[PDB]
Amino acid sequence: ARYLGPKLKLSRREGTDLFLKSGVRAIDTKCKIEQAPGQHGARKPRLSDYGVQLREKQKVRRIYGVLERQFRNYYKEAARLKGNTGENLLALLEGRLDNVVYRMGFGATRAEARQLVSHKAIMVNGRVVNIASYQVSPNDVVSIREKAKKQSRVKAALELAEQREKPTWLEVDAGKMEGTFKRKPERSDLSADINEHLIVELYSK
Amino acid sequence: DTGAAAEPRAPVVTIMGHVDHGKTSLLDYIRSTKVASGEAGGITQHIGAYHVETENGMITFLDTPGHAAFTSMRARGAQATDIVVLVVAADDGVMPQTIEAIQHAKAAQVPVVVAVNKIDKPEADPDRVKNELSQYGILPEEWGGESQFVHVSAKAGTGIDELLDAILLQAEVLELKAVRKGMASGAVIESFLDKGRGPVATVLVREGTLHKGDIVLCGFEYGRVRAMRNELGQEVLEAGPSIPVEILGLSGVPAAGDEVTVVRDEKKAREVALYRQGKFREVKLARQQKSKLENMFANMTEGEVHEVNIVLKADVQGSVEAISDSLLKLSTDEVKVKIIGSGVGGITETDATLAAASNAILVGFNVRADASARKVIEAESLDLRYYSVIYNLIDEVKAAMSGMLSPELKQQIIGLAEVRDVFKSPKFGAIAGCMVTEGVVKRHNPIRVLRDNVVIYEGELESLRRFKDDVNEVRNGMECGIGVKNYNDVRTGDVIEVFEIIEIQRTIA
Amino acid sequence: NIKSAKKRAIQSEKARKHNASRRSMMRTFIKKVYAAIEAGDKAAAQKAFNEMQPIVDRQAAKGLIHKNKAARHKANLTAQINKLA
Amino acid sequence: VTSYIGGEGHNLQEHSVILIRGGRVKDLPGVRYHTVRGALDCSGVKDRKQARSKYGVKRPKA
RNA sequence: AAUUGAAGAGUUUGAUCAUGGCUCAGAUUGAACGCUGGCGGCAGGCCUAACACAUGCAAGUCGAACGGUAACAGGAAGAAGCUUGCUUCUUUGCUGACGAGUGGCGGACGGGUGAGUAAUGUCUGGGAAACUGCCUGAUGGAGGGGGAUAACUACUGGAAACGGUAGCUAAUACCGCAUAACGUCGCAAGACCAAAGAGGGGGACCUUCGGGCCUCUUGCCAUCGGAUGUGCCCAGAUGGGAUUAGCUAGUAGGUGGGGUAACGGCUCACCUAGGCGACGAUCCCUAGCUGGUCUGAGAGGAUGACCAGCCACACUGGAACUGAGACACGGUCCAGACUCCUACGGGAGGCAGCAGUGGGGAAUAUUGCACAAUGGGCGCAAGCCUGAUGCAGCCAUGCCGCGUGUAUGAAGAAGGCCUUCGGGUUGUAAAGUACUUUCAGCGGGGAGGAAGGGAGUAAAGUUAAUACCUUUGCUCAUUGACGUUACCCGCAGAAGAAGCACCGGCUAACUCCGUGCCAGCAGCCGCGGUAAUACGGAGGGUGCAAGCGUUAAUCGGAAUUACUGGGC
Ligand SMILES: Nc1nc2c(ncn2[C@@H]2O[C@H](COP(=O)(O)OP(=O)(O)NP(=O)(O)O)[C@@H](O)[C@H]2O)c(=O)[nH]1
Repeated sequence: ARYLGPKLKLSRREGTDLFLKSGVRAIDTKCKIEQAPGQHGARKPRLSDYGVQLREKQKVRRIYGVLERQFRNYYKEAARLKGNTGENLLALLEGRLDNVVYRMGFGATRAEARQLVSHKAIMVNGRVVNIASYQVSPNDVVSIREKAKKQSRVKAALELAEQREKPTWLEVDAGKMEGTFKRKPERSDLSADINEHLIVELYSK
Repeated sequence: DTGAAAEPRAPVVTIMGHVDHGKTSLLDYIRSTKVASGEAGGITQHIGAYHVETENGMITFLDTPGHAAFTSMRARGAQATDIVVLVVAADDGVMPQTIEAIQHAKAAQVPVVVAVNKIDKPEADPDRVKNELSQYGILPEEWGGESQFVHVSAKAGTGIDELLDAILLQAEVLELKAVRKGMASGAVIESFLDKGRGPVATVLVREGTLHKGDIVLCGFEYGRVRAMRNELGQEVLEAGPSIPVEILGLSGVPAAGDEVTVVRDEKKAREVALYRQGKFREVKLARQQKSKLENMFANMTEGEVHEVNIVLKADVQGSVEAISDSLLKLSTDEVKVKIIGSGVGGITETDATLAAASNAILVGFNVRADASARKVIEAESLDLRYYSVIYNLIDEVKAAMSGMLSPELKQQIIGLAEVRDVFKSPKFGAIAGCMVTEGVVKRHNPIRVLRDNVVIYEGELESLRRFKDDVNEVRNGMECGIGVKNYNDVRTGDVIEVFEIIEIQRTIA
Repeated sequence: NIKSAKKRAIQSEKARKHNASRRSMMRTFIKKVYAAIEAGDKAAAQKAFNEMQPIVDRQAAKGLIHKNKAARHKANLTAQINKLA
Repeated sequence: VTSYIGGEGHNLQEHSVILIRGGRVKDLPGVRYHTVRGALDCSGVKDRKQARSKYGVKRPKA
């Protein structure tokens, strides 16, 4: 239940930086981003009204690395949950364990964050968690265990994690190599360029 | 198959010959059974293995009937057995079926011991058998060819003591190799289909080991064994490399014979079994494309296109492959016969449907009609015939074929007449006055109109009329009259030849 | 199939043969009651009524007549004998 | 009932009972069905590479 | 805080707008087929032949009802081969137990099936005219006798199944007598009806020295209640067809008699001529119904697998018995069809129980393990039995989680494909370099499902009694089918693991080559007759993932049956 192919093709086909190539370097410079999506990608960017609805869903799925069947449950869960359906969609995705591991700066990329979580090196409230789709709630503390601590994979991630946005909704800490989820992320703190109204539309028909 | 453990085993023995050397009698007397002539046909048309307990040690017996039809059974029975026995009669001597059994002994490199069947009849002498079979390298006696002859009554029940001893010794002189525990493997004697029990097979196990939980794989068929049956015994817990045990619980009826190997897990053996099906299916479509394309033309070059179809389902798997080969022997260029949908047993809906599409006879070596089968057969017009023996079957199929033929070999003239002084008629356009010089002219019999030895016109008479009488028959040297449709020009001097048409009929051979 | 309650079959046969004799006698005492009701005998009807009274109540206590079937005989047959009497 | 044979060429004729998937495509008047390829006795399409699921073509060893 | 949610597109024409059908995007399934395929968890798994079946098992259990030794386990006694410590082989029910037999209770539960049944059905809401084992509450009896019988012996009919005749024997089997209201039958007076012992132990007056008796537990009998089940009645709702409009003699009602546990044409005799029906009787066709399931914004529509309630059915047809309850799945008989055994006279058998087979069909399973647990049956209990159940096996059938790497990496390599031959694209992809070892494989450790029950003790209860027994503590042994369990730790190395449809528009995703109304595609409108983004292959791409398609099925779209919500 993972992609495994080229991460930049997913970035190229969208025409937006997914932060999958980040790791050590950043801001692309060398790219070939957009411009030839396929072999005949140099053809004009004119596209259907239906296609841009699907194109938004693919952006959100290719960022977080989620499959359509697993992602079908998050719309179904976000719709039944109260308030705005679009705001609940990204809120449930933002509460994934792989992503919370990525936001605190343990993994240098989102796939690498799912990679480390799979190996049972991440522990919520003391207890270990294998599943990357583990839903993180308020007052949950998540940290790397004693085995495989202070490795160059996790150490280099936390070094360059300070250069990013540094999210307010969770404490970076990184002193004892741990983290804490303070509260549920706001609408202003995420989204912006990725729209929720476009992805929420696609499921209605 | 590890540890290299070597344990002695009971020798498996097969017996061959010309039909009638009382080959069966030898077994039944030892078995103290006498099932002979208790079954339809009076002879053994099936194969079975029976183990008996007699001093010294243990021994089992296997038997296959010798006939032109069973090419495969005698071939497989030879290679499976460690020792082969050839029955021979002083009255019968050597016969072309017996020499056929000679080849199976040498080609399978199996040592052979033989027995003289009749010491009872005064016209029977051993010296005749020894000398006449001397010419063949097989069966030397005291010439330094290590082969030993036995003289038994087979009716008298006379020893035997010698034959038994030779068999034990012949198995004793050669090293007996087997193992009590290990990976089980072996060959299949005969397979058939049962209604309650399900698909079953009679299996000789080379390495002797078994268990209800062990997974067994026979050919392209796989499955877990539900139960085990040995001869009369309904249930056996364990089975050794010596004694044969009927296997049960396999997915479907396997091949008439093949190598069987048990496996640890069934899941690992599923892909292997399906793999063998793919190859057997690929060659099936391969042989299908060749035979159709072989003619290299859209039809047959001649008139043999008329053929007969048959549908066969036999209870036993061993027969359908074996007798079909003999069923293809009776095939001829004129009438071609082919088998369609050979079954493992009984009868079924799709089988009766198979005979419904193309007209065919539905026959079985041994079968009973299912409740759903009777409804279809009774409704549409069909034929259900079951035959206890293969000989009564091989004769009637030929009979079906012989009848199919429609030959008329006679075109002899009925009468010859010359026409003179043509008359005009409104209906036929002409009436040619005639005078019959020879024979009798008839109405519906065809005629050949010829002038100057070449045939100007041909046809069949429509109206034969003399005067206003319009008689259907006119003799020779009696004034006669004739007219026919589609004949424009009547000229004097020509002669009309009328001839009757008869069919000789045909026979197959 | 040789199975479990073939012992109960011969017991139910013995119980049938037992109860069939006791139900038959019970009714033949009731048969003598209407012999006097069909006739004009008041004394013989009450005589046969007091003969059936012990036996019929004894069947309900045994548990074969089933309580009210026994009581219904005496209920109706009390009403029958005193129409003319 | 009449049935359409998909793919280029076939070995089907006379005997050998075949599977029928169904579904209607309109071209030869009266056809309401389609035959299954690579099922029971029916051969799949030879030398085909794209669309192997349709027409019973197996994956070649690469 | 809780049924808070409504999409359209394509196609009539030269073109347009209505009207209007067809078609597609969605979800769903007890699925199948085609191709492919790593693991785990949970659930699902003969939808057709209510077609028929091999074999084992699916209900037995009480010696604390009773006569008993048929088994082997001891103990005891005796006789022997002898080693001086033992085996060996006949006796003895002394005993732990228990074949068969009599008796008690359960075989009416559990499990299966969807053939019938369009209403002796079901769902919903009421009613009165009933019974109801085991289990509980209340007030009293459990006195005294008799005649039989299976088992087992003596014979005999049989091939087998299964008997016959004559003896003998116990009981919680059976039948009289006595006992008799609060019960039954009556206005009343009255009449009338019941039973059974067994086991624990024990001081005292005591035995024909069995045990009375006292006491404990258990069971029987009778009546009045409770609970539970079940019977029965009424109303409404619960399919299609008017190309079925008339249908009914026990039919509708009464009286009397009989009948049922109980009201009743329930069943008879007689009397009267009614009864049902356009608000669809009757007939015909199809069907178990419901909680729900699926779809839908809702209203509705379709549907009745699994789970649970009710009903019917148990090879077909019909009937009765036993019993509290059955008009009886593995019970009885009779008839029909079918199969097996046979000495040919005669018997035995019913997988729509769990597995499994023939056969049907596109297609759906292991002839498994355990009573460890849960709920039943019996018993005082141990404990026995339990294909119910709990588990495992099998299949991707469905649903859900996870893996098949991660980071770095331009030479934007090689090769493929295209190219106006400048280059682009596959492509950070690969290789290379640096990291990690989940799930698998291998080696270790190790929860929970497990409370009881058993054997000794301590005290308080019962009691004439510190017997006994019940309850409550304590301590000592234990009882896991699943189970190489779940889970945790270590070892080795990117090692063992990605395919399928599709890319003309609808509809996300394009060029070349080959073929040339040929071969084929296609859901709809349509492509191909020599520049095919529509076929076939290739490169590239998109969707989706141990799944992906096709097909079939129902709803949605369909405001195209429109009550909500349309026209004439
Ligand atoms: N005189 C005599 N006749 C014998 C003797 N042994 C057998 N037979 C005859 O052989 C006959 C039995 O033959 P059988 O064994 O059935 O032959 P078979 O083995 O079936 N032949 P095949 O193998 O070809 O099928 C009997 O009828 C008997 O008369 C014997 O010793 N003496």
